[PDB]
Amino acid sequence: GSYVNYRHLALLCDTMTCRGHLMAITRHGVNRQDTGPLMKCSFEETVDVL
Amino acid sequence: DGDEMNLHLPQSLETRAEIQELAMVPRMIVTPQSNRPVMGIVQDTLTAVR
Amino acid sequence: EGLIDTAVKTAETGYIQRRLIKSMESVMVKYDATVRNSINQVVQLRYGE
Amino acid sequence: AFLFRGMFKNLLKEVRIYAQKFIDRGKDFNLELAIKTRIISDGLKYSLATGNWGDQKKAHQARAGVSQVLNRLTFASTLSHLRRLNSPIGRDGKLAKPRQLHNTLWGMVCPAETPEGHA
Amino acid sequence: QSLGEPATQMTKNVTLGVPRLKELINISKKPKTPSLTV
Amino acid sequence: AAHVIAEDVKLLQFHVATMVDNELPGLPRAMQKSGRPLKSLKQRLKGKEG
DNA sequence: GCTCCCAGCTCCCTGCTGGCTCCGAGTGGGTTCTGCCGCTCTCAATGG
RNA sequence: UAACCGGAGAGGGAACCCACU
DNA sequence: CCATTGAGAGCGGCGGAGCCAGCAGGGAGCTGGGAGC
Ligand SMILES: [Mg+2]
Repeated sequence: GSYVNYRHLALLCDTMTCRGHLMAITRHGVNRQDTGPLMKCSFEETVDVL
Repeated sequence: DGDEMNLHLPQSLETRAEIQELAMVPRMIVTPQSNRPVMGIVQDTLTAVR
Repeated sequence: EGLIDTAVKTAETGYIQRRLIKSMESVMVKYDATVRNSINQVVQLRYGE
Repeated sequence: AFLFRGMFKNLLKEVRIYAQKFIDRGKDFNLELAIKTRIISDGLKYSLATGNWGDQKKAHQARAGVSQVLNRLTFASTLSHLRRLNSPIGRDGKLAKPRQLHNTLWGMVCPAETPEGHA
Repeated sequence: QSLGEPATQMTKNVTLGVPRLKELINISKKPKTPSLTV
Repeated sequence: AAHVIAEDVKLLQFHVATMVDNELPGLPRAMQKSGRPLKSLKQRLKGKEG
């Protein structure tokens, strides 16, 4: 019964499908994105990426 | 009923002014998540106003 | 059942919200009025369409 | 009696080596000095003090909290701490069926007194 | 925050709730109840 | 002795590697002679509370 | 010796399983836990 | 034609159960 | 003054769920040696 604005669902479904494949919201989806190592070491794995 | 809240104190004029212009409590009444107030009248006062 | 589900709820949803923020924290609205991320790839052309 | 078996095997491993270093000189061996008293007296006192149900050399491999400090805060917490059971299932368990109140705990286990945390 | 804050108050068969939010977030190849609506 | 050098370096390898990674799969963890394993450099920054 | 047939060969992909990582914020208090034996060098007490 | 004193952030680590929202 | 040596003290030892890597089992189709000229 609750309601979330639409802006916030469009934005999540846009980041998930923005690079042409399905980017999961796990460590295998967002760490394979090329964001730069100091940002990936903060989510998970923390040294494997460094 | 035993809840505890923390209290941070901004330590500069430039952080004080920023909190005062961006996070003060009457500025936060309407949420952008569902575009409705987050604060309402809710106990004893709501029963007595009815 | 309600006491069991409260105690598993608390720890299972707090991890969804963390995975979401790490995946989207740097998406913001530029002065271009377009919605980009840290690599400046354009995510939405206008906020919320 | 799970402890006192391992602690009684360690001291037969001690009186063994002590009979050994002593018959091989061909001298004769004495046991008063072979009986290491600090095997029982300290293994018991150790596991009953930390709670780890094992030896001190392998204590990260043991059970834990088998032995807790009695709660003297009101008489009803003393009395309930002494009659407390424990299902050893780990935490970080997303399963429910061991946390549900089974029909079969009727009259045996109190159906109302449980901790409301993760245990 | 707007998708995680309501998520904390949620719970033939369609596995709604956080078990479903987790299948959508982690694009999972084997979901629990994969139906069609023909 | 051209044979012991092999064991010397095998143990040097064990030490220099468990300095930077104490958890190895299928390898004895370097413990202190109190009986507790070490906190390698990878553990100082591995997970939560890194 | 010529042209052309065929199994063995060569590489291709598809599929199962082992290995690795993660598992909510914060807070208070508590109690237990910094390796243990022993074999040589040194000191200055105490024997002649 | 006279009159006694002067120094200052100290400081500690590892592990476990119980409890609170 | 002379002196072997106990004692002091210090250092050398003695749970569960989900992605990628590896492998094995398995076809397309090439090329040398045979087949018929
Ligand atoms: Mg409350």
